[PDB]
Amino acid sequence: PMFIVNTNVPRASVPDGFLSELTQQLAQATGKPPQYIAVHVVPDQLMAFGGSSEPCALCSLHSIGKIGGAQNRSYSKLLCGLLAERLRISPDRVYINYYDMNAANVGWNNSTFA
Amino acid sequence: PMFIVNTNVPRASVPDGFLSELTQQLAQATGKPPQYIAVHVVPDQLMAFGGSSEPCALCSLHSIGKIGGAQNRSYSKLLCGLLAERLRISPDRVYINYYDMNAANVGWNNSTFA
Amino acid sequence: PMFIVNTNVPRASVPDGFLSELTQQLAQATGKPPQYIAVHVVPDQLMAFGGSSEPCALCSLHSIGKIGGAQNRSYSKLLCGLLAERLRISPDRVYINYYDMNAANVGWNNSTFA
Ligand SMILES: *C(=S)NCc1cccnc1
Ligand SMILES: *C(=S)NCc1cccnc1
Ligand SMILES: *C(=S)NCc1cccnc1
Repeated sequence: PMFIVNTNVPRASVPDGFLSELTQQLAQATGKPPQYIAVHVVPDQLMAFGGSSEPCALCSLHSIGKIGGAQNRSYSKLLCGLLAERLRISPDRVYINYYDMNAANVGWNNSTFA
Repeated sequence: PMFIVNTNVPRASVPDGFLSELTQQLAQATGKPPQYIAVHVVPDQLMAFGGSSEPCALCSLHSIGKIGGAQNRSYSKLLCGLLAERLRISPDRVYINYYDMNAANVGWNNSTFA
Repeated sequence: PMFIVNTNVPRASVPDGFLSELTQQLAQATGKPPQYIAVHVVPDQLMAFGGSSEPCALCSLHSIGKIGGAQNRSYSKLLCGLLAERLRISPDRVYINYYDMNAANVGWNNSTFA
């Protein structure tokens, strides 16, 4: 699993523990060891959401499996909660695109997971 | 709909009003209300297109529906036209990836759109 | 084909010529002309892999075809090798997401491909 957040929140507003918190929470949510989880936060972005430049986030969650209708609804609550508390983003200004990756289409360690 | 532009054009070259213009032009193109539209512009990027560092862009349009053969041609004309007029990027140094997202795979406000 | 690498290594760690090399090597690997190859390198990112901040990368390769089981293994070996030799990123701290794009879903030069 790989989680990416793109936001107009300033860099100084991103807590130093946020990547570790996300790692850990996503391990619990997906049932995967934290070692497998990658997280990426991109602050200071030129963005608008609904025509407004109030705090917002455009995010992606990729996983080989563990993606689906009910799971994604659950992830949205987890992730909106974390973004709300730690980045002070309203949950209605967050989009999360979910990608169920085929193992043959994820490279790692000189090969793929297939 | 969510539109992202990644470009090597410098930040000072992005006009005031660009994000608003994109929002408005996308609302017209897609028929979706501007409240649901997100736009994200990322200048000053280390990029090459065709081995050259002349102005270029790599973009993405995600939408739940409103993606398809003729629609995407229309969008490419619109969006390359904006990049050319506003950012002075040649249309032949732009790629736009189009993604027709399943509503179950788009999270927003503590749920998905399914 | 379009290749994007996001990394926590610093910009000064990216060697002169890296985007050229990537262009060249990807042309060789995909068989596509270099003119159509786009590369994008994003250093100095706020990242974690497995909860560690040691050098890592999150990458994407998009191509209209030339994506598949064996191909992707080959590309992973290539690209992990480059990131290791050039950017001193361990291969086991790189993920590469591969995307086989439908030509109708790729915009370029005011239109889309087929
Ligand atoms: C998230 S995409 N993790 C990739 C992965 C999956 C299974 C085992 N190891 C890494
Ligand atoms: C762009 S991805 N807008 C989101 C959306 C689209 C259609 C219906 N509801 C939300
Ligand atoms: C990479 S996505 N290159 C795009 C492309 C592919 C084939 C022919 N022309 C452009």
